[PDB]
Amino acid sequence: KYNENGTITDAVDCALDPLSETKCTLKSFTVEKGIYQTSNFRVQPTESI
Amino acid sequence: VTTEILPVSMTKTSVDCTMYICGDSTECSNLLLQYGSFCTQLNRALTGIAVEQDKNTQEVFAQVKQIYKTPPIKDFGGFNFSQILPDPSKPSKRSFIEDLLFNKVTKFNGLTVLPPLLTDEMIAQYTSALLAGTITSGWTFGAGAALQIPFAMQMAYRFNGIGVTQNVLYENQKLIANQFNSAIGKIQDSLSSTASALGKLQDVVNQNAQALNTLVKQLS
Amino acid sequence: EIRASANLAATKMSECVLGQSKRVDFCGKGYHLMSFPQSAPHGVVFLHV
Amino acid sequence: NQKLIANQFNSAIGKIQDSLSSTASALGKLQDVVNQNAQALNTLVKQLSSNFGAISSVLNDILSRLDPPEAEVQIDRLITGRLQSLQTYVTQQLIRAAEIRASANLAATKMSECVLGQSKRVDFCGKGYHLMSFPQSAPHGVVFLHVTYVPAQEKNFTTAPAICHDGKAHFPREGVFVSNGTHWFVTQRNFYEPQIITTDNTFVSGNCDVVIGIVNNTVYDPLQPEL
Amino acid sequence: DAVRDPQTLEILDITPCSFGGVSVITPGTNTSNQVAVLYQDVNCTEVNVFQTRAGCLIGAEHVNNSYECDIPIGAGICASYQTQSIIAYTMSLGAENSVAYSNNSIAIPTNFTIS
Ligand SMILES: *[C@@H]1O[C@H](CO)[C@@H](O[C@@H]2O[C@H](CO)[C@@H](O)[C@H](O)[C@H]2NC(C)=O)[C@H](O)[C@H]1NC(C)=O
Ligand SMILES: *[C@@H]1O[C@H](CO)[C@@H](O[C@@H]2O[C@H](CO)[C@@H](O)[C@H](O)[C@H]2NC(C)=O)[C@H](O)[C@H]1NC(C)=O
Ligand SMILES: *[C@@H]1O[C@H](CO)[C@@H](O[C@@H]2O[C@H](CO)[C@@H](O)[C@H](O)[C@H]2NC(C)=O)[C@H](O)[C@H]1NC(C)=O
Ligand SMILES: *[C@@H]1O[C@H](CO)[C@@H](O[C@@H]2O[C@H](CO)[C@@H](O)[C@H](O)[C@H]2NC(C)=O)[C@H](O)[C@H]1NC(C)=O
Ligand SMILES: *[C@@H]1O[C@H](CO)[C@@H](O[C@@H]2O[C@H](CO)[C@@H](O)[C@H](O)[C@H]2NC(C)=O)[C@H](O)[C@H]1NC(C)=O
Ligand SMILES: *[C@@H]1O[C@H](CO)[C@@H](O)[C@H](O)[C@H]1NC(C)=O
Ligand SMILES: *[C@@H]1O[C@H](CO)[C@@H](O)[C@H](O)[C@H]1NC(C)=O
Ligand SMILES: *[C@@H]1O[C@H](CO)[C@@H](O)[C@H](O)[C@H]1NC(C)=O
Ligand SMILES: *[C@@H]1O[C@H](CO)[C@@H](O)[C@H](O)[C@H]1NC(C)=O
Ligand SMILES: *[C@@H]1O[C@H](CO)[C@@H](O)[C@H](O)[C@H]1NC(C)=O
Ligand SMILES: *[C@@H]1O[C@H](CO)[C@@H](O)[C@H](O)[C@H]1NC(C)=O
Repeated sequence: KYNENGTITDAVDCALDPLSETKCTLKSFTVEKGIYQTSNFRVQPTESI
Repeated sequence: VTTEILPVSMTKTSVDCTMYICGDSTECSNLLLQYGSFCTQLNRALTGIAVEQDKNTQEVFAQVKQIYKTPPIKDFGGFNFSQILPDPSKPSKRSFIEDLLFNKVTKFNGLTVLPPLLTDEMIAQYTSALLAGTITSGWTFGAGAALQIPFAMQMAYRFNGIGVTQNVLYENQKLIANQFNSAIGKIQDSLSSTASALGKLQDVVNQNAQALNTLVKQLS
Repeated sequence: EIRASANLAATKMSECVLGQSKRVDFCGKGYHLMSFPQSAPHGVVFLHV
Repeated sequence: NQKLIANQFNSAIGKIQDSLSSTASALGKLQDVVNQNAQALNTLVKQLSSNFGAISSVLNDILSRLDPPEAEVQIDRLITGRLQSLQTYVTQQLIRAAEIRASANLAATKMSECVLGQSKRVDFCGKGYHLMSFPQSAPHGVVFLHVTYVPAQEKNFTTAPAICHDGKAHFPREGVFVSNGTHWFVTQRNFYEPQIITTDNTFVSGNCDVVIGIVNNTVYDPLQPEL
Repeated sequence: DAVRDPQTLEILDITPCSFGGVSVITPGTNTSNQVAVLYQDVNCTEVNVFQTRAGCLIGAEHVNNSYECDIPIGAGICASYQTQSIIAYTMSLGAENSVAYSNNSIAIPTNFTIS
């Protein structure tokens, strides 16, 4: 978040928690009430065959 | 009695544009990002559709604030509604006719389907309420409170509403009730035997199925 | 298209089922008395009396 | 009840102001349109920063760095990508416009049938029995204040489809027959106002051997006391 | 779809690893920074856990009492923020109200309001 003088005054770490993910998805530091799709769950491989 | 069939909703599909284009591919994903928001807005557009699908259902069925139910004694002046009222013995309390309707109308590519907010059971409760309201309180429940009225009297108003003096109803009440009951039986005979009877809803399903089959085949 | 159909269906529910229609052939051919809704897969079925 | 009605009306209007001035979501339907258009434009502009496979999203940087035999290739990539963006934008605007047009058609319909007239279409002009409506303007839209009549209090009355006098079956010309437990009255359907059952309130058709649920009472004849 | 193992000639089906959309259910950040997460179309296996038809809902308490729908999840389930914490419940379709129907009783309004 860049303020009127170009100073970064805040920030969201998009991988910190699910709320931060919503904030990054919506490109905002405020999230309105509701349900938002932000990502995709995928089971990862554990070994190669 | 005539039957009018209208689509209300369509399958709430959802496509993961990233997975669809670049399924589990880092190298592809990095190239996909050069197309900016295209992937993102495609997901947004489909989401918008999925959302209005619940809006559509609510607008059609959720027009009553209270859930009305018929009395244990089904005395409607000779009018037999047992085939349109919910059947308590079923795992899903739907009417006989509704079951007929439901019995006529019928993956890993990032293509999924979301459930509706209102399940068939919820819809059945809404139609039950609207129907119970219609039968026991006429239109008063639509305007405000459900005000009980004898069914035969309700019909008297319905007749005045078409320019026929209400004495006609009472004098011919038995005939009218018999014609009504017969007409309902005719509806069942048609619906249970004519598959094309629900073509308007089946066509919607078919179009959506084709759209998805087309989308998947394009991957090849 | 579906939305337009849903809007029509909602209109009928409000004017045909909850009320009595004075609109010719809106609630089937003939002089409308009453109607009863029935649910269906992805839609609504009206029995117009 | 003119004074009561006027007071309820005036109160209801005050309630509208209290809601509108404090509930931002009250006008969500118009704000949403604005938001969708803003997003469509923001999306369109942001797309200019995309490379679409080009060495740079900036056209001047391609031209200042490559000679035509190579610059043209990089430019073609930007042109194709940006045209796809405009086509997407326009298609969305056309579809969205269709939705707005449909809404406008509905709004125009309501203006003509609800505001200029009186609606007989149930829940077309709000829940209740429509009386009148008043339009108000709003950013990119119209707001209708629908004034409706809604039954508030009710009582349980005993009823009958018809009344027997001398064997003749008497039916109401208007209203229904009611009973308070000792006396039968005839009254209008939407507002209890019991009247003495007379030959000027009812009409005769057929007889007591036909009507189901017909009850015994008397029908007053205003002429007999005059003769 | 399936392969024949090159060393042992048996046929193995290939089922792509479980995946699904992830949605965050939240009251506005003006009220609370607590969230619940819905894993769409998955079982509560690979991922205060409530299994619903729409997916695996984590962080929302399952409440037996129904209420008016607030933030919809799907398949009859809605979530809200109440006593505060995030809860999930089967949505109510409205209050139940029988009609005192009989063949000889009519309810007639005696008063009205203009709204
Ligand atoms: C309403 O109509 C149904 C038929 O659709 C009647 O149910 C039948 O009743 C007879 C006599 O008891 C039985 O032999 C049939 O097997 C029943 N059929 C079904 C499908 O249940 C019902 O009795 C009628 N109700 C009223 C009040 O008239
Ligand atoms: C109006 O038409 C109905 C039929 O639609 C007549 O009722 C039928 O009368 C015959 C005898 O002529 C009976 O066998 C049928 O069973 C009756 N049908 C029903 C449903 O009851 C009715 O009599 C006619 N009325 C007039 C005045 O002509
Ligand atoms: C119909 O209801 C209205 C209220 O909606 C009643 O009017 C109120 O009467 C009380 C006294 O009982 C006063 O204190 C209020 O100020 C009145 N309100 C208004 C707007 O005037 C009215 O009396 C009722 N009529 C009947 C027949 O019950
Ligand atoms: C039904 O309505 C009638 C008419 O208002 C009531 O009869 C009157 O009751 C008053 C006392 O409240 C007497 O002064 C009148 O002389 C009565 N009129 C007649 C014609 O008898 C009657 O009491 C009401 N019945 C019930 C059960 O409320
Ligand atoms: C309404 O009043 C009439 C009399 O005016 C009642 O008629 C009687 O009916 C019974 C049963 O058929 C006969 O045995 C009597 O002889 C009839 N009386 C007369 C004078 O003919 C009628 O039953 C009453 N109905 C109601 C609902 O009270
Ligand atoms: C920018 O700097 C001025 C001082 O020159 C200060 O008054 C103003 O508040 C600053 N703006 C922001 C957003 O910090
Ligand atoms: C009518 O009587 C029934 C049964 O006692 C009661 O439940 C209902 O509330 C009464 N309605 C009115 C308006 O008095
Ligand atoms: C009304 O219902 C009661 C109870 O079943 C019955 O005894 C009475 O005869 C019925 N009257 C009419 C007109 O149907
Ligand atoms: C939102 O936060 C502001 C403080 O910035 C507060 O005044 C307002 O009442 C809050 N609104 C709600 C609904 O909590
Ligand atoms: C999750 O897996 C169990 C078996 O361990 C099964 O019984 C249950 O029905 C599954 N639930 C869902 C939603 O698939
Ligand atoms: C609902 O009540 C039943 C008892 O009838 C209990 O077993 C169940 O755990 C309760 N569920 C919740 C979410 O409270």
